[PDB]
Amino acid sequence: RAKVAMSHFEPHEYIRYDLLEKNIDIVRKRLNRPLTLSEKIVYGHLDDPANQEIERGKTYLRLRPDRVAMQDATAQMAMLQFISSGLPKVAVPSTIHCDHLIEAQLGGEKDLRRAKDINQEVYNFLATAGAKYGVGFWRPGSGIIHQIILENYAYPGVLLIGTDSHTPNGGGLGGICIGVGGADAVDVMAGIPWELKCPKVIGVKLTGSLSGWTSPKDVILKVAGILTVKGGTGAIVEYHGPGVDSISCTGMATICNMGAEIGATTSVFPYNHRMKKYLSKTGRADIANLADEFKDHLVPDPGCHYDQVIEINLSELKPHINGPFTPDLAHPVAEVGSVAEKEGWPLDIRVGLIGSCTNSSYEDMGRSAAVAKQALAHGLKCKSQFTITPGSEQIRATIERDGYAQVLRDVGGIVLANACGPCIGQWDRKDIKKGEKNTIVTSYNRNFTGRNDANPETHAFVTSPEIVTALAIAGTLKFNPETDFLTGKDGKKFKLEAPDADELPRAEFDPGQDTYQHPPKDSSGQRVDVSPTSQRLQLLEPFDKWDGKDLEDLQILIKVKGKCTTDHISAAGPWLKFRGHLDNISNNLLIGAINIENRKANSVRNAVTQEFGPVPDTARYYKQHGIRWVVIGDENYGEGASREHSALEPRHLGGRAIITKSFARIHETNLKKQGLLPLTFADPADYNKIHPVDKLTIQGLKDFAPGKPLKCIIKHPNGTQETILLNHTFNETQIEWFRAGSALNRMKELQQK
Ligand code: SF4
Repeated sequence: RAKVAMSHFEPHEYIRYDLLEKNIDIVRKRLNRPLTLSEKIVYGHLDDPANQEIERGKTYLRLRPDRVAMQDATAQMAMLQFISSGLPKVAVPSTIHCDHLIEAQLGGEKDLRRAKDINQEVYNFLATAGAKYGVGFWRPGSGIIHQIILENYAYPGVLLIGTDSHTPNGGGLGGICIGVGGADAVDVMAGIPWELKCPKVIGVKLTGSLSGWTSPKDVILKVAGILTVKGGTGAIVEYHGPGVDSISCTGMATICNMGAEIGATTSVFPYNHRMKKYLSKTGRADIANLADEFKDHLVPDPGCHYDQVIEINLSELKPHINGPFTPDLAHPVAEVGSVAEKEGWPLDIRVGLIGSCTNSSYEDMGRSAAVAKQALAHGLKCKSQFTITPGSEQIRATIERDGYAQVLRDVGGIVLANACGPCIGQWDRKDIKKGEKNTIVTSYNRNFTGRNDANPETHAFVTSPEIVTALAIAGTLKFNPETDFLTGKDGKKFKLEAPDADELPRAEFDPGQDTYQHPPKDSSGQRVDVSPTSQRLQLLEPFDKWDGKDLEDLQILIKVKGKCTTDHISAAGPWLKFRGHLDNISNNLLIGAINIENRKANSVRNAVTQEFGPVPDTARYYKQHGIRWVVIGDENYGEGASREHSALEPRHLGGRAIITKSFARIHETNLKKQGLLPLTFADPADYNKIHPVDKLTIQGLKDFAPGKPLKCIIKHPNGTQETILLNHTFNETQIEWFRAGSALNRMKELQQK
């Protein structure tokens, strides 16, 4: 048909809208009903469209994704697992992005230089693994992974998977972009089918047009407060309505991005003119042109059934600000100054932070700049500390050139390197002592306890870049930009005008410096050296196969109460240093969870010694002595980041099973991949029958089966037994992973030995 290539860097890899079409057609013949946009792209990508059983919320689809993307903090373990497979070359276009390890301290060029020195060992291992398996590499300084994908790799109709939970960002350009763990991405780099449980679809209908201070971030801050952190679990969010055309392509990216915060498999928009415009301005005008010929399969079918519909009138929507320690606690900016005051949240703002993959684009930077020049016109500068992260080299080079970066500098801001930085806690914050209670306002997405500075008493509120700017100028949460009056230098009271700004540069985008490094697809005659005495990298040893027996007299390591995020299970910040060393990173296991016995973080009873101590050391002690253990958690366990370390670490320290009232998706998949047993209570009130002193026997593992529950004998210390039933979402493919000890031990048996 046409030969239009997937990117400027793979000129030989072509977009298959013909294959999409062929399979959407086979599927709609079988179903005879309207398909939504997400069903078309997803079902369009099935390995077997004539035979696949499709039932939303029930069947597991075996899919063929178009590309794989990884960032430096999760690419390490994903590549160390690819090296154990023993396969020579990745089978689909794959990329590594070096965005997570650049700590913020001094600002821009300085922080990058110091990071290239400190992280040389790791960046070197990724560059060599890259050259060898044929994975493209974006060097430190290039930008935050999702801004680089939308600028170079995302198009209408792509199915892209990535080792980072905010990969949905790509829905701003009409693809199905989905967050996964390192072992899922190894399957796809290895060329085997990827499985996804078939999603429900929540249609959200946008009406009106946004006006003034309201921006794209307010739509997803309000959707989050309406649907809550677990309302999107098992669903794709599918936007539609007349209001869509009012939103920029990067603002659509913004909204798809933070759908991660309601547990959604991903979010997506239909191909329209704002997207076409952006493809053309990022040199992919031929992809805009080919999407016009395929437009019917890149929009939803007339009258498709959504499993839930929600409607938002953009024109009625006001400025929002969410948190303190969950992103679905939504307030209007006009009332946050009084709830905080009622609730005891601190009112003076210490630091205001714009950036992250949710809000770091050319439009975000210019809208922020426009509040800042008004303050400058009255001789005012930031009363809070103000830091600014650009999303990529191209945005850094271009806002510099269009004058924005200098306006933001003149009000008192520091421009950091194009990296995550403060958002995964790679910040060297020294204005507060730890445990000092304070307020930081960000334009980020998560605001879980201790995540930006490892201080639990930091109250972080997430919002939009123009509201962060306005409030940093004011220095207080009691300030509504829309109503209130600042006082200039001159003695005159003035009020801020709502910001106006271009969505893309009028001129072309200045590209900045070279940051991409292509694989030699020639040479690749590299050796990947991992020093055997290294502290940051260590090769893997397989896990144990299942011994054919049931799990008797298991010890409860911890029974967790409340919210247990993957930032509570495996902390980030200073622990990023060890993302390539399983034994050294296993020392943060569960140190942030609250134990129900004492309401304390990292303080659990050792069953043997009866002394209370750290969770890592207690699990190593149990392991050392042959005690197999279990974790009992509450609802929506594993909320957050997709880091597979949160499942690798309990397996490394002797953990056998995890039993919760519900799981967040990616974490449940990550636990089955590593040989553990994620199990749910068939009755959630059974959580109250189990006490940390009891021993549990999981029985009937020998005739393990999809749909059939397993029985748990809660042995109470007094001799009382009790049976409860525990359900599991395993299909027979997954049961082969557990029997073998892990998906990777299974993939290695199938290589005929
Ligand atoms: S949420 Fe923060 S840490 Fe995660 S990719 Fe976005 S910017 Fe980096």
